Amino acid sequence: MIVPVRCFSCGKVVGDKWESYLNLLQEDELDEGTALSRLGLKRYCCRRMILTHVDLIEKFLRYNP
Amino acid sequence: YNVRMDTMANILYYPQKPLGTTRAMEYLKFRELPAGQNAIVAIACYSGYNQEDSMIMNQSSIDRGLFRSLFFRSYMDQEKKYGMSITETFEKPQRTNTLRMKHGTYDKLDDDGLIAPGVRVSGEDVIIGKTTPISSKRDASTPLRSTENGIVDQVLVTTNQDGLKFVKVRVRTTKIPQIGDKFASRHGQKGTIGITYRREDMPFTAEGIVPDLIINPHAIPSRMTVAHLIECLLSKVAALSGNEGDASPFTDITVEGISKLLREHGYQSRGFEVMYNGHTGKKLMAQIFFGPTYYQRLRHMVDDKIHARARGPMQVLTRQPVEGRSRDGG
Amino acid sequence: DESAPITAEDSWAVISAFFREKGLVSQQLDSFNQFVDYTLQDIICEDSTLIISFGKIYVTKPMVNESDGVTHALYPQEARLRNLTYSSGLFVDVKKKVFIGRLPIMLRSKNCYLSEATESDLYKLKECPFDMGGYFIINGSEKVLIAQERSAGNIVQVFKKAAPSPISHVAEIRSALEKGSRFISTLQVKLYGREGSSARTIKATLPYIKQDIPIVIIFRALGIIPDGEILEHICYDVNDWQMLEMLKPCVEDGFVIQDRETALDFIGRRGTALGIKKEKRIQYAKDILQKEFLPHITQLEGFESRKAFFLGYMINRLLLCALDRKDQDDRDHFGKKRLDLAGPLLAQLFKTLFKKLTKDIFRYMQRTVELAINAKTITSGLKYALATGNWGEQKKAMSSRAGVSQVLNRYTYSSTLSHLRRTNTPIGRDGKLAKPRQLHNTHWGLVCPAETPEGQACGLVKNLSLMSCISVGTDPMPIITFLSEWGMEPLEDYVPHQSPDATRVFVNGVWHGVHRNPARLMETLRTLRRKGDINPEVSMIRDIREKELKIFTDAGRVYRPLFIVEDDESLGHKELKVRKGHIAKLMATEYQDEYTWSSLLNEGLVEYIDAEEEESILIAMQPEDLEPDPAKRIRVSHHA
Amino acid sequence: AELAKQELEHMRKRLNVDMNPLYEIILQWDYTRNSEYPDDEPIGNYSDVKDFFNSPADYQKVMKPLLLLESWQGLCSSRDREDYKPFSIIVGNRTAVSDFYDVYASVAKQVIQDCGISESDLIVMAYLPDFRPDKRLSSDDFKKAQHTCLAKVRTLKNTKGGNVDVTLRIHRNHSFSKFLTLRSEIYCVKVMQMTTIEREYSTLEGLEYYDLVGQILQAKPSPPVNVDAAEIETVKKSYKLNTSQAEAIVNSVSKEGFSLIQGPPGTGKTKTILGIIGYFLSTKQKILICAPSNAAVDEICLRLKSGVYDKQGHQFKPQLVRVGRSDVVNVAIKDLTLEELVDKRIGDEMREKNSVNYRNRDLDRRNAQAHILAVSDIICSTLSGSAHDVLATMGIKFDTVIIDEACQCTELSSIIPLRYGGKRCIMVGDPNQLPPTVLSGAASNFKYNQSLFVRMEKNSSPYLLDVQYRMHPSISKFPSSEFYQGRLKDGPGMDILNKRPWHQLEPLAPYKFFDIISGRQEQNAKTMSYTNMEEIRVAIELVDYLFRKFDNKIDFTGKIGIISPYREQMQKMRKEFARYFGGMINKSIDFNTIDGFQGQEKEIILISCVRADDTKSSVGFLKDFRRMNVALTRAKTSIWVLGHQRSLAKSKLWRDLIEDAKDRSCLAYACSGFLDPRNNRAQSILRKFN
Amino acid sequence: KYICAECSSKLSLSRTDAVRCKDCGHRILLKARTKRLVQFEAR
Amino acid sequence: NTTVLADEFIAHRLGLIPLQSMDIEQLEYSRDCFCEDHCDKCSVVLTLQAFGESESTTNVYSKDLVIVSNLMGRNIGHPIIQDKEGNGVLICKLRKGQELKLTCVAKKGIAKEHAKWGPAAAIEFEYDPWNKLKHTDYWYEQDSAKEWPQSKNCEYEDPPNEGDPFDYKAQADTFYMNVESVGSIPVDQVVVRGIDTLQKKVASILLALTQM
RNA sequence: AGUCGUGCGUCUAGGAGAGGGAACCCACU
Ligand SMILES: [Zn+2]
Ligand SMILES: [Zn+2]
Ligand SMILES: [Zn+2]
Repeated sequence: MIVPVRCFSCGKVVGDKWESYLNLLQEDELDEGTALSRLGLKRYCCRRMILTHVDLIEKFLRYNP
Repeated sequence: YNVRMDTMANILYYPQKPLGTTRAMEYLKFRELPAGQNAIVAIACYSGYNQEDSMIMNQSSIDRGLFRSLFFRSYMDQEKKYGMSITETFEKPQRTNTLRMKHGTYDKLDDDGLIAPGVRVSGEDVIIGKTTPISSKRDASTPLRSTENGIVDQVLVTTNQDGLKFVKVRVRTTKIPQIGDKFASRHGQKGTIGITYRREDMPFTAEGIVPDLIINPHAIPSRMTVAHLIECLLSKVAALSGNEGDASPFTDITVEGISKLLREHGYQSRGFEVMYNGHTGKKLMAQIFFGPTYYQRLRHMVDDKIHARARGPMQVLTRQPVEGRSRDGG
Repeated sequence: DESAPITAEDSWAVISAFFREKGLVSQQLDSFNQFVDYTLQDIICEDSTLIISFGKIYVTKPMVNESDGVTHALYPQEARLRNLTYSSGLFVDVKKKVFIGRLPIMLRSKNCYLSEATESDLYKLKECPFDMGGYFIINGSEKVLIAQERSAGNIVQVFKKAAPSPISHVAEIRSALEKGSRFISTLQVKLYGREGSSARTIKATLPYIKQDIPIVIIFRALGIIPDGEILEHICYDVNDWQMLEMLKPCVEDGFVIQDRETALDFIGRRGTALGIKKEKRIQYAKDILQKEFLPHITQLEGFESRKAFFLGYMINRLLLCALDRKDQDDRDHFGKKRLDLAGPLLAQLFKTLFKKLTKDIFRYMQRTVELAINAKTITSGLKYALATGNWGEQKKAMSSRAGVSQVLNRYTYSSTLSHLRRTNTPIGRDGKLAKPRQLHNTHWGLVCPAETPEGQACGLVKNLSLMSCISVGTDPMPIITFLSEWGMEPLEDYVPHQSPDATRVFVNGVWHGVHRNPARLMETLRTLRRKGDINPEVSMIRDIREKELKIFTDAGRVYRPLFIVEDDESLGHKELKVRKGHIAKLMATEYQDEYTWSSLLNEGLVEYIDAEEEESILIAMQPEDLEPDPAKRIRVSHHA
Repeated sequence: AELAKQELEHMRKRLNVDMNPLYEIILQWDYTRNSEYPDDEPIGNYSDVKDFFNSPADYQKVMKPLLLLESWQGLCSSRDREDYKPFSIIVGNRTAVSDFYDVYASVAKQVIQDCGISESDLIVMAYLPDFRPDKRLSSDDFKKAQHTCLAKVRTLKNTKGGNVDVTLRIHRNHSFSKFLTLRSEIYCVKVMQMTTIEREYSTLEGLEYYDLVGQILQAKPSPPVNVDAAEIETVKKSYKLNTSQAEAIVNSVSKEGFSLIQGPPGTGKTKTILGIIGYFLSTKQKILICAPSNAAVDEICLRLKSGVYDKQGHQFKPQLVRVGRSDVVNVAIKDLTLEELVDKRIGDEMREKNSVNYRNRDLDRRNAQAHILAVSDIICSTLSGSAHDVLATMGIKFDTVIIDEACQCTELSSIIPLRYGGKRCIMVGDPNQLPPTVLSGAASNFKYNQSLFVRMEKNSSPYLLDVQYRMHPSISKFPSSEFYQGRLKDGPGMDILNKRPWHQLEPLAPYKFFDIISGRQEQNAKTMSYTNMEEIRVAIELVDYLFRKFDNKIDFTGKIGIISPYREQMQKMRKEFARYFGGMINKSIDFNTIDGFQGQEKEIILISCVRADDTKSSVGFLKDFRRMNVALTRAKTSIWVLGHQRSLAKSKLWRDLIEDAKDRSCLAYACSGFLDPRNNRAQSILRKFN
Repeated sequence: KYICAECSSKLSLSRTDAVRCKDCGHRILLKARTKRLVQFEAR
Repeated sequence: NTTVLADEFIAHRLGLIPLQSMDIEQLEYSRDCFCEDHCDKCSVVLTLQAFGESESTTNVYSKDLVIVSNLMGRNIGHPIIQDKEGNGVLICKLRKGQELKLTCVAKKGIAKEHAKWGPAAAIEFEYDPWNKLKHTDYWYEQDSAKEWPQSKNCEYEDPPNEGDPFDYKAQADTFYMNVESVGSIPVDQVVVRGIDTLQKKVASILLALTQM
């Protein structure tokens, strides 16, 4: 549903930058790797945590309830 | 799934798309509805609990949101009429004129006879309170599963095709990975967790990365599963570069190209990474194959696969133990 | 640029178009749509006459008739929540409209609300857009009908027999009507006597005749009295004396019969039912020979020579197999197998229930010596059929072959997709015969080599590949008319002795006639099919070695799309019809959402190929590999 | 049917426009900011009001910045000119609404009652730890406060102990929320009411669903439709109107859509409205009359109370509903107000019974008001009041919408009443009159002050009312020659006015221009308003002379009105008149600004000009021709113009007026003690200036 | 005591009463969450 | 709670939300102090309130949490905000009619009981960049040096010389440690508190030995 | 360049438990 609060591997907080990640991908039209590096994700654990996430919360909210 | 009252539904807490996805997955829309998560796998025999294809999963990751699942079970009840002018009633039994009473606690039932969402139910607690008049009445409640428990998620009441009152109660439970739970990669490897280690005990790489999973190397040779290592390498390359990797069967790319890209990303070409013992910090004598890989939590879980009997109910026909753990069999 | 070669990567774009045009559940939805559109009307018309008459059948949108309430539109979500049956009522006009029952409606069909619903509409209805439908909501439970594999009919299959058994080779054909009143007619002709038995006799088991009769008597009854004519029909090339030598005992034993009446009497001798052979039994035997013997080829007495020619062809194939010049037929080949989807199964269930209702109303009318249609008879029957999976004419039946309908699995989206596209084999899960369980080479491109259950069901339950579709069926009459008008000589005028070279044209297993210029006819048929005049699902196969042309239009045939390669090119090297311009148009259409897979089919860029046709074509691995750092996998050289 | 469903959906959307974007935009502003614009964005974003709008999106994009600028200017004006009573509140739990924070605070009932805080009031909050409890908190501290945050009142719930729970909505991203800790004292002061701004924004957003959206965007009135002259003559005879007025009314009613009627003052504008209403009623069809100010609505209601004649000549009095508060509306209109009509129509067990009785009374009042509105035929109100929540809840379509003083109201205000499915619109206004009220000069620079009626007049010429009766022909001469470019004809009473006297005497004439030879004006820094003593002395002398001439022969009760461009000058004149004449000035003489005096007519009008110093070539408000036309047209018999000769002569329009007066011999040199022969200094100055 | 699937409006119906929504013809009639205090832990 | 999510799911998400813990030492464990339940002396109480509107989804962040208990002038329990926008950690999304209303009680604890208390995300620890101690046998196919890139810390130590023999007396030393903090505690305070905890554990062991 | 129209609302505190066979299908070691 929502981006995980902390990285599973190390525990770094990654939920703050999900909106920033989307803005960089859309507003700045930057590639995935460049946006992730700008956000400040060095270890590939957080990189795959952010990149591999899927926003199912929006799809669930598409329904009336 | 919130509105779907399926008999048994399993929802992954944090679905993740694989780092290496075949080009046919988008047509199948697997990326939109992934079934699994990308976990950092180390192919090593660290503590000896991953033998026989078993695996070691990080306890810190488990409690931090790794492979957590939601299990929804729906119970349906009807007031089917046995004889005209006689029908069942959904009401809380009061012990008056009732001869069939079970161990299920009826306090959770409200005046209407149905537990509202947010009510703790376990064991044989009655979920639906139904009584059939007899000619004063006999209890016909639907007790909760003995081996399953959780918080009731939703309750709905409607009318059947013939107009009889019908009730459907969906109960939701949170299941966390345990040692007995079964997981599997995308290459036919099935493993049961042997031990859960915190992030401190598990070995860490030169960059401080602690794997979420540890798999014994002996699973690779006998099974001839060379594709798992290539998938792990491709996932590492994709994560380092940030671009999703193409893992289609007959892709032009080869292992050498992936290794060259990984080397360009400042890592060992073949994916081996120096790791340190978490118990003492000593560097491991042999380097450890390391990297992300996609895994799936199979429905087979020990919680629902554990049974024990001690002078339980016996079949009337043969006076022998009944069959089925759910029915307290032997 | 526009006509420049095409790379392997660009092909993926085309694949995308396919999934946009058809999707992962295209086969079931198309089968159900064609069923509800045409097969229901055909079944109604077949039994419309009664001693009363049914003009047309209409299907409304799904609705629920709640007791002490007003009927209202019913949606799949409401049906699942309330455990209601997602079915639409059927209205049939009766003359000297009546509600005959409720037909279950498959999701994403042409008679469901979600069909004409956008993503916002689907969300407003609490329906997941990712859901592909393709199932039936019965009592709330989601049931999917698994494709049933059967041996293709109207085809002669020749199989050897074990040495202990006196029979040597048996050629069997499962004749059945392709339009209506379907009934299984398994006609088997057996060659008695093993090698060196000195008794090379052939006997055909005529339906309802327990005692096998020599083929000579059958030919005499048909009308071919002269022995030379029988031999010419059996053997086309008089040069081959081996066939005549092998058939000599057959004619020697059949020489006793010389008159049609005697042959009919002899055929009628067996299976006596208190009748007089000379009195109203010759007509009975003639009617049996007209209908029971090879019903598929025709059902009229105007031209009975087609049956004789087909029997001669069957005997020729049997003799070729016995002489070892022709390889024994294999059952595992998909060219001889048909996968019946929900379409044919629902058609059979309907036919049966409608026949039962017709009998019931006839009895009611008989009782009313001086309306009242029991609609439940059909609705309840269909509900039971889709509930327990027992596919039988009645509940009491114990041989209903359960397992046809299975609860749809929704553990994960991939599981649901696999289940919706699953196939089942009627062969019992028991036994230890590995041959049927093994996947034949014909499964390439039609059945997933890897996806299959492990255990008893292994090798029986099959899952179709991504780019695999099941033919929904089409009327062959236009093809027959085109062949007749184009120059196909009638089978009646066939003169094999004066026509040494001629290609037999088979349509749905019917030997309509022969053609002298097979190459031109085949090229014209391919051009018409590529242009779009003829439905692409039809499969046309030309075999030069046997000099035989086969055309198949029956449903249940598995086919896949492939690019067409033609030598016409400025460079001169073999190249595909699809070029960069078509890919650019497809990409532009995708970005806009004009030019879709339908346009590709119409232009002839992509052609559907079935299992049978693959035996007469060469397929390249990649668009540009076979046409023109030791890390890359070794690639087979382009010898061809 | 499908069309009915679409119409219902459009009406619901128009009547249920979300205000969240407006709150988000407004709350981001800084109260302490002192600038011509709410933000520092480039000036290029603002664009002038285009005559033609390609699509509703472009119209909304052009209008929204202007509305925001007007709101910011109004906020600044409320902050500076007005100082509301500050109060203090205790912070509570915060609810994270979509892009907003709702804070629940407990306040004393007496404090909010004294302050006057309602559910639709905007406030500014601040934290002042060093604020002394005894210090007199004022808006100056809020302006100079380091931290301030705008908030919107959402709900006011009263509870035992005299405790009012207030839900304040603030911007989520605003940093001031870090100071909103539990049990924290926050000093809040009201700024202004957002009801009008919210209604304007809702109308702007919903303009897409308006039936007349295309006409508004194009601003092209529907083509005139020919009508038979016999019908026009019959209507004129039946209603006793003028030929031109009858023709204009018939043409406007015949055509469906926007109708333009240009009624100069004194041309029976109220009479024209009455005739239009009577003609429409003669031909249920609810009619909604909307006026910019409550005074116009009260006047229309008073005129309607007398009844309107039909074609048959049978006078009738349709039920009239006034949508307005009793305090703001005129006393005579109290009976016609909805509340009074509803009251006339109507005519812990104890706690539960009392609560049930109160709920029953509320339900009965709601039913009574709904029934009155449904049965009512004429609904008179203001442009802002036309969007009252009761009318929106009723959802009753108004086929005919009449707009008064179309040139005195903004486009958004004029379009507000159209939300109720307005198919026929009749706008009446004179462009030469005062322009629509605007708080920002920058907004005026972007043509924001320009109203829709102005564009409609530019696209097509309205039906100007040529005939005037109250206005003296000499008075209307110059405005007709210049302001109206002709097309004005004096009525039969050119010189048969009832107020014959004080005209024969040479000193007093229907039109005069008494300039001042010398005059010095002092400007006050606090008010920035010029004040001159020569003008006041001349006016006092003239009034005293007029009273002496006719002290007892004729009573000047409500017949003399002195108007000056500047508020400070008018206040000084009132103070001097009270000091000298005494209490008689309360009724005999009326003192008010020219803009405020609009809508009032008196026999004698004294237009006093404050601009006297010639050091600065700037003219000011006197340059505008509309203000001069308004000032001149409010007189009936006598006009006394006071002002320095050179300063007025600097302006082109005033120079032309002076030249015309000289041609008509209406120029007479005046100074202190002009009518005082004892003061030889005045006579000597007059002789020297000759 | 009960809410509508579509209208999402309280009904508070009693025994021996129709289970159909008063506002609309839909009769899913979902029930609101229990008023009893509920506590959860992140473990 | 009426959001599409589940109560357990949102509770788990909230648990992982970092909270200010600079004055954690002043705070006492709930299991230690004699209190009925979550007294202000051993717990921090926050309230989360939110709901959607007409057509704008309501995003719940860490900053939405409002402290309700009395901290007695202690800068503890404040949600940690580090993103440039300042919104914080996204918690959930509410649609029109979806009301979220809950209370959160935070207790003092260690990461051993649950990873949510982890003050450091990744703690990189390295030593002996050049293979001087022979602790690791680099896996090589053509050349060990070429296959394995030199570590960043290698520049801080003299490269080995093939001329000299292996130093069997050498021991691990010069450990390069990089500590990253989630945000609850600064890295300097993180290391200081780790040292303090280790010293306290050793002192407790000594006290137990003396007592026994 | 010195002034201005527009909006809001009126009643609220009393002890204890015991039970479904057959058939079909999916799936695990
Ligand atoms: Zn990480
Ligand atoms: Zn409802
Ligand atoms: Zn405590």
